[PDB]
Amino acid sequence: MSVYPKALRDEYIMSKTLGGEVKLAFERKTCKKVAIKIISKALNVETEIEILKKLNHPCIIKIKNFFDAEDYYIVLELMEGGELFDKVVGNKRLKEATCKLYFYQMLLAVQYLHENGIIHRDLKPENVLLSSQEEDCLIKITDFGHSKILGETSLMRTLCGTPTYLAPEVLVSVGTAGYNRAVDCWSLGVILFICLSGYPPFSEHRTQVSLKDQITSGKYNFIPEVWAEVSEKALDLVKKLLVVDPKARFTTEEALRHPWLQDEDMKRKFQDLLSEENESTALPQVLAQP
Amino acid sequence: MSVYPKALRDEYIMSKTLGGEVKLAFERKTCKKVAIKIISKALNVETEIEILKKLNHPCIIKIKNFFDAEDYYIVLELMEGGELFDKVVGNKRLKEATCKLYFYQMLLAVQYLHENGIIHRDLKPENVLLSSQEEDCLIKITDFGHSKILGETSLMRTLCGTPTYLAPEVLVSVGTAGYNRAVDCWSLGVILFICLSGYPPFSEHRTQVSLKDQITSGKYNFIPEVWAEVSEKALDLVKKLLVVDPKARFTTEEALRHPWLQDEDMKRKFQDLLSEENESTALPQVLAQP
Ligand SMILES: CC(=O)N1CCC(C(=O)Nc2ccc(C)cn2)CC1
Ligand SMILES: CC(=O)N1CCC(C(=O)Nc2ccc(C)cn2)CC1
Ligand SMILES: [Cl-]
Ligand SMILES: [Cl-]
Repeated sequence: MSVYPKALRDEYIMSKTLGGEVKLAFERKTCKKVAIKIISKALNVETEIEILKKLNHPCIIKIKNFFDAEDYYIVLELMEGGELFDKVVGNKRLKEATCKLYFYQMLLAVQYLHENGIIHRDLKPENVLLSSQEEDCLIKITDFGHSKILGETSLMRTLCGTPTYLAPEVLVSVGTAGYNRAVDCWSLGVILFICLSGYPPFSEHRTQVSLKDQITSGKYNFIPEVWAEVSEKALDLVKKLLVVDPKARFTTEEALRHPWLQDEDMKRKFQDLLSEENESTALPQVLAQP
Repeated sequence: MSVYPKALRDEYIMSKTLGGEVKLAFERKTCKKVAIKIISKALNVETEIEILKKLNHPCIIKIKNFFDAEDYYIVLELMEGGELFDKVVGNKRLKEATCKLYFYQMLLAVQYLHENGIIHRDLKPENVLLSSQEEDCLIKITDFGHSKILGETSLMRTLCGTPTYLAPEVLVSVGTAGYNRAVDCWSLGVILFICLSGYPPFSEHRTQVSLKDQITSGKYNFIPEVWAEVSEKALDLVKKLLVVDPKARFTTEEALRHPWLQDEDMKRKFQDLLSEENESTALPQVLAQP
């Protein structure tokens, strides 16, 4: 077989494989469970860690440690409920209220990413982790391997000069520049569609039109019998995220302002899950005195 | 004022400014002239040097040395005829035969770049250097600061998976992927237009239509009185490079196969300029013996 590097074994007791490969481990210092992501041997790994260290949001996975050996070892927090994929696999569908609670968190997470100049680019049910086995739980976005950092573009520098020698396709690209983040909103629309209905909107199963053609036209597979169980507001949101034009597509802010997300009961349940997890971390408070 | 770093002064005697800032210097070891490009203080500089060290073509400038101090110092070969810009500034126009000789070299240089996965992205008369004050001379492409290296794209990796969650604009982008190099061919068409005519094809002078609009429509300013002096073959080539669609636009290979470049006299003059410059470098030959 092979062995774990000495530096890792020093701080962690390695255990069972959880699914790159992810292993269960125990931090020796605390006796607490962690998840260790093993990445076989680089440029994406450098960016991934850098992104993970900068982010601080309750709906985004946190990096605990990192080891650079024969393979890369990213120590992450352990999520007991596993992937959202396992709750939707086959034709399993979540209760609409459960969809809302998880979707709201996904929007807050993606909104936080976009506010911080990060595009995930790989949002899918297998990259959404649940904090517990209970259906009302906190969710965390993970797997920042395909992610991209937004900064000052070469296009922005190109536009500071005279376009005497500049090609027309560069000038045509100015119309869409800065809409890259809209790929996350499309992905969010696909996750929401799956969660609400139990089936994917674009599939090669029981159809002639190519997957490519179903996507570029945005003609999702609508099954009325399945969707009758779902509210009009929920479907209206899916429809606004599954828009072909990335400039007309709903952003995370527009999705958060949508009537389907104006649910104080869902919001209170989320605030209740937050404070319950924070209860262990919470240091005493400097309180005002009259 | 300021001073040059000790490591540079050790090998070079710094002299007059030639124009970032470029200074004339003398290599102490050989007593030969060099040009030293001073870049004030990074990511483009790293890529520029890396590109320059890899390239070996007679129509591309060579890096001789590099110093990483308070500012970056790139030691390059000295070109005695200066920039092609100075031969075309105002309404100065080169003889058609001189255009051909210089253009042919620019095509060989750009073809070599494209074959080696490099896109220049900043081709213009000020980035073309002449080897001598004589009109029949060797030309060198310079200023690789805006250049881009072509490798395995994120798109190529994205297409290896199922597009269930993939946004339509990513799939739409597949049509044009890999045509980035065509920006150099557009720039070459603009340089050729200027060289042949003495005036730019797109200008804000004496017109109402915006520079952007003249470029995206590809409606260049054609002055028949100026172009009557020029051959139909030369204009036909300009027309094939100044094509709006980057997929229909002439590539360097198509431009090299164009009837205007099928001139053995021009080719012989280029081969004659090559061997004359190589004469000093030429080590003795291992010759066959019957
Ligand atoms: C069956 C079980 O005991 N599970 C379900 C799966 C779960 C799991 O892989 N979490 C996980 C995976 C990756 C990351 C980064 C975090 N957390 C552990 C508990
Ligand atoms: C007037 C004169 O003596 N010139 C014309 C200008 C010329 C010149 O700047 N070359 C140059 C500039 C940059 C680089 C990289 C190489 N080479 C030196 C000779
Ligand atoms: Cl081991
Ligand atoms: Cl000095």
